[PDB]
Amino acid sequence: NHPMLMNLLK
Amino acid sequence: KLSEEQQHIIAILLDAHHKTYDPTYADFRDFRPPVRMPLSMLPHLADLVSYSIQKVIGFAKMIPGFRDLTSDDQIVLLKSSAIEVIMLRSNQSFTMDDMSWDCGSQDYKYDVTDVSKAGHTLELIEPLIKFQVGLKKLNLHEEEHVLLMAICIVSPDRPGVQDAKLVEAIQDRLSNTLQTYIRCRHPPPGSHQLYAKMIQKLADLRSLNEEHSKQYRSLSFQPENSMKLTPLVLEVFG
Ligand SMILES: CCC(O)(CC)CS[C@@H](C)C1=CC[C@H]2/C(=C/C=C3C[C@@H](O)C(OCCO)[C@H](O)C3)CCC[C@]12C
Repeated sequence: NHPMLMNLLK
Repeated sequence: KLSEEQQHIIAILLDAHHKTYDPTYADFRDFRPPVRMPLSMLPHLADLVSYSIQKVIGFAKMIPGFRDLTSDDQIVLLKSSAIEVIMLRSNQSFTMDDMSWDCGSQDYKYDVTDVSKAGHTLELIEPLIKFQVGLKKLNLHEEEHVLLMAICIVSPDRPGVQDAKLVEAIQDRLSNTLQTYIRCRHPPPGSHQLYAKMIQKLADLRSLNEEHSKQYRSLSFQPENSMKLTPLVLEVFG
């Protein structure tokens, strides 16, 4: 459940 | 003797670092203003850290092999290492001239009292300064600096790690790259036990991470303070 961190890792 | 691959890795990490660390600190102007008058430095440092988390993530994505990890593992390694890598990368702005992080201007030059005004106690600050001093003392080549940050991020013992076996292989490759670099590129006496001393710094970071987490929870405990942070900081630091 880490929206922002995941988005930045894409 | 440092293969073609190991030299490639170092080249990737140096460029990765150059693309995520702006020594002019020009972006600091976007942060909420620093207030040096309780917790007057929290808004400014919170933004600094949030910005820094974004940079550490960009660096990490470029670490050879990091992309082969699962999304969940990538997330786990960044959450647990973020504060550590920020503390590590900050050594570049830290100056022993007065034991402070000098970021271009007086406004953006932070010392023990500023960290104190962010909600932290000496129990973290002192060993943090101690850390900066010991790391600075190593006089690392930039090649060693970026390799150490990458090794920090790709640690298999991080809580929550899944494919621990995969994380290890990635890190070992970076370790062997560092060990060999020191041997073939770092002349004595500076190279004396350099690898071992660098690994000891990662141990120091684990300790710093642990204490930072405790004080972060005390701070983020009260909504009034947790309110002054950023959404990225709240997501990453729990
Ligand atoms: C605000 C409360 C809070 O705990 C965080 C929730 C943090 S305070 C404290 C523990 C701490 C962690 C590392 C410390 C610091 C690091 C500073 C730098 C400056 C520059 O090198 C940046 O490089 C810029 C080029 O990319 C780094 O990235 C970041 C000094 C002041 C206190 C900081 C911000």
